[PDB]
Amino acid sequence: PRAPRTYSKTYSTPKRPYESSRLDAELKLAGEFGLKNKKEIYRISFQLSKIRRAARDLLTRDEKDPKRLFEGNALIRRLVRVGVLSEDKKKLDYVLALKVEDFLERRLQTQVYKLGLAKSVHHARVLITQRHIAVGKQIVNIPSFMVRLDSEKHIDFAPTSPFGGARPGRVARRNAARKAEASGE
Amino acid sequence: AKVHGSLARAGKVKSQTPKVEKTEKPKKPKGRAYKRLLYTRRFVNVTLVNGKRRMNPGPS
Amino acid sequence: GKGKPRGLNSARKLRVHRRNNRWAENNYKKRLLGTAFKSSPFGGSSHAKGIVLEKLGIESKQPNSAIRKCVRVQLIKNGKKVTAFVPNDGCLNFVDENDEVLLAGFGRKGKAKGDIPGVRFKVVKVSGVSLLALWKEKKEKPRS
Amino acid sequence: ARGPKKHLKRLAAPHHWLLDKLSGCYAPRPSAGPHKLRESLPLIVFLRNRLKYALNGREVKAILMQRHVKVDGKVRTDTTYPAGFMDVITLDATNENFRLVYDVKGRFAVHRITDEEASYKLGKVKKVQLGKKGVPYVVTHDGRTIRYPDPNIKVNDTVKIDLASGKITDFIKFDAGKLVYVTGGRNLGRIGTIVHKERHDGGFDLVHIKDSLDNTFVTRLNNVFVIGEQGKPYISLPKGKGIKLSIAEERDRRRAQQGL
Amino acid sequence: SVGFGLVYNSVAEAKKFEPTYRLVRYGLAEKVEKASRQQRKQKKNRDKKIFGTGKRLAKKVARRNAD
RNA sequence: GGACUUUUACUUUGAAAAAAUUAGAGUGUUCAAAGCAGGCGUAUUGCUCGAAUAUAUUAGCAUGGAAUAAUAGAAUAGGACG
RNA sequence: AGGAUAGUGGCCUACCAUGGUUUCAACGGGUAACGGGGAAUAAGGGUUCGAUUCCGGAGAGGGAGCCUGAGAAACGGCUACCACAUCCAAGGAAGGCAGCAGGCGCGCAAAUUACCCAAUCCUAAUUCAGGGAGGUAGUGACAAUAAAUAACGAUACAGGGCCCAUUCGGGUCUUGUAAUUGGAAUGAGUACAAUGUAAAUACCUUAACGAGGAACAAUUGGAGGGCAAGUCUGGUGCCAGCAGCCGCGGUAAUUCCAGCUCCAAUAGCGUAUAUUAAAGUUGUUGCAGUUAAAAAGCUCGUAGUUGAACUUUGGGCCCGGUUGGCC
Repeated sequence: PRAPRTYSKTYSTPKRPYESSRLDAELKLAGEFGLKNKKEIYRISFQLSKIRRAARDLLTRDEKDPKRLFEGNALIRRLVRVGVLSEDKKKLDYVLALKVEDFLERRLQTQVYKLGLAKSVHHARVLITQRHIAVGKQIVNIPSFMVRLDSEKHIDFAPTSPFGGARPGRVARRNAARKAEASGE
Repeated sequence: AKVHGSLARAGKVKSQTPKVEKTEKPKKPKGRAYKRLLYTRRFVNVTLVNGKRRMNPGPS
Repeated sequence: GKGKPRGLNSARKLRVHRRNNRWAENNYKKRLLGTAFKSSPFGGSSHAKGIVLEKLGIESKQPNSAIRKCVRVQLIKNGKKVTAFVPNDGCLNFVDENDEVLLAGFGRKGKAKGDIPGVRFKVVKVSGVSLLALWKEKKEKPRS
Repeated sequence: ARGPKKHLKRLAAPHHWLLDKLSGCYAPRPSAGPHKLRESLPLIVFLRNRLKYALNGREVKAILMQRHVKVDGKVRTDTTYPAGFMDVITLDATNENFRLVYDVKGRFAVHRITDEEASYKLGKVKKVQLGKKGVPYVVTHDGRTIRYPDPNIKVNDTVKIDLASGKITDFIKFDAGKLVYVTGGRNLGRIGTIVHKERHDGGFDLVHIKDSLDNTFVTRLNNVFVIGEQGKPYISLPKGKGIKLSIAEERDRRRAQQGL
Repeated sequence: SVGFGLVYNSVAEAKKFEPTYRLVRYGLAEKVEKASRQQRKQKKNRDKKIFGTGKRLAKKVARRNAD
């Protein structure tokens, strides 16, 4: 009947939920970047897991193996594109040196509060879903964006956002409407 | 050995419990904002720091 | 050395040797013997609708001293007669005779728990409504 | 299985098909033809999935019965006509001509060809025997039946045909050292040259193929189509011309086309 | 927004190559007088029980009713 | 023609080993699960990229090898070269 | 040898011979067995699952037989029996939902008696007809994707700004704060209209509207330990009960029942069952065998496994693929 489809799970838990030295560190990191839940850092770690796992079997060969050539260069370009690995630091063991906060930095919610316009990471995360930030020509509804080294310049309010202008917004729509009746009789 | 049992004594504590109705305390955030305050609660406006961060300390 | 053969062609010896020895393993044993399907309160099904027969007062084993408000249960699917335990406080008042009660495992792979003897079951639903919902008095036990 | 299978579920078609799963559940099955179902592609994939002129088979059938399409000089309105290998397609409207030529990926490539040479057809002999009334007859890649063919033509040989009359025009005898076009497997789409052959009695003669850019690979004799002599091929080649460059260049090439 | 638009050589030549609902969408065509899928299959299954012109039998089945 | 091939096991490479699935390129589907799409121009009746790559053994087939571990030729020579 | 088959084939037949398989596990039994690609786990090697969205097979209540057709021993073809089951006017006559639905039984458990072939394919004499195939909608917490539940204010200063942090009654440009007080920012919802579509509906765009308690309020389970979080208060009395394990429960019980506080996750979270890792608790990688469980009583002894060493090496020579600060 219906042709099959492929879907995947995007996160995985360690050997124990409760190890405070790990529970506390992520609690430190979650509030630092205003993270939503553990499942998201569970996702970035899993994403780190497969690239770091792919690091080994990439490098277990000689430097002149073309599969290493393609895969390593295919690896670094993605890392360079997303910019979690900066323009420098282009070594496979430097890839082995990657840390979680680096990906926590490339997050849009991290990037927006980095340069302002939100005055709060916690205000930031809702604000994108609240339709007040523009990355391209389309409204973005995700704080977890993984900016690919380009859109940071474009960071600003959405065109449909009253922050971007052109609207009085629900709050001033309703209250100015009730100004019309409460200003006089 | 001994087998004679009584099953009417069930729920003795609940029957004898002097009930108190649930205390209406104002709502608190959840998810984003509550995560903000709880982290702030645990790292900014510290309550007990006597020797260590005792974290459900007895009130005294 | 080490008491097991080390030839290139010896795999047949090893394969039969290992498969035989795997019988002693408990988990591998009951599945192949099909104990759950052949003789068990349920054939491995997590839940089994049961019928209350009567309430029984069972004394807890040493070192404890308590009465653990269990019920004798017959399964509709296979007529098997077993006994089931009810956690929480009271909760025998929340149930009546001749009311269907859903039974699930006890979280102990058989192996009757601790002080409560010869019992391997906990009830979750009675007369189509949850015990926990009844214990929380979120709902009321129906009249049918 | 109660007879020949007739419905093919999607994803059971050969990989060169490249049909998306989201379209549905089945595939356009080519009917019995002069070619096998495992290397061909129909007239609907060209118009909607290759030339993108179409969006559904209903409109394709509209044009086909309107006779604007003719493969190899015959309209052959069949919705899924088993367009095989290196055949000629003449579209009267737009006056366009294509050939069933494969890239190094071994998938269908839309190559534009000229009516001055699209008129004829080439082929690879499969068997030559003597039929009823002592008449010799050949079998080619499309299973053409050519009465009174040359006495020197043998099995696994090249023949050029008018495509309007079933006659032998000139034949390229299979011998060592000329351009080839491997027709099957991964090495499909490799335009190399013959090095030499391994007779390999009991079946499946093998031949080594050297690519123009110094790449060597062997293949079964069945997989090959001679495309004339070295450097001078009888047929217009696609882009790339059967080279199989490494994946680095394809990355660079895309950065050379649009990446700049 | 991302959408498609067609422009034919002529309206009739457009009509001859255009889906009906799109034609109805612009008033070029109209809802054809037709019943539902289930009802139309029913009559076809009814017609699966009828062979021939059937008036002689239609008058026959009526005629068995009179007496 | 192959008047002629001790046999192998083994191993290198290739072939074919479905597709899908996995790994995995590219890929502003806002991202993402994805999906295999697109990008661009007076946009007036048009230029133009894709649609990857790998993995998919065991057994069968050619392949270079002759260590490894077998197997074997001449002793009542009915031996070999001719 | 013959028959029969589309034909090879003890397939069958006549005669002949007594053969064939087997401890390298044959045969027999069971299998809660459809096989596979594949699914989970997975450092690796594995283990387990795999009914099923793709391939191959088998079946259409259990059998048997067959017509037609190239292709069917077909079953949304038939015959007959078996079992069920239906109408009947009692004489007759009509059935095989494991196709879509939908209904009952059954269980722990499984969606609407909708629309349309628009898309994908498919057939015919074939553009045109049709397709419960399919797709769309419906149900849908099966799973996966991203993630609403509020931010600015100041509210006593309960804090490094400072005049060497004076003398914090001084903007201490930032940190917290008494359900106080106003201004922005929002969907969720509503629905013109448009986008939407086979038509739609939902989706989107979008009018007007639409939150102060923004009550348009987040729960799930826990706080002796593993294991993060109470000896905080009250009831409690080895009873009730909790507790996956240890255990606790006697008026101090930090474990029960309550409350408050605080935990962990969080729009998902607990429970059970089975399963893999952990598990080197099965072992090739990678167990132990004196005493914790185990070296057979010993010896022989086949199948099995393992099996002494030794046969053109070296010497060079030529050709010919690389690295670098001597391009």
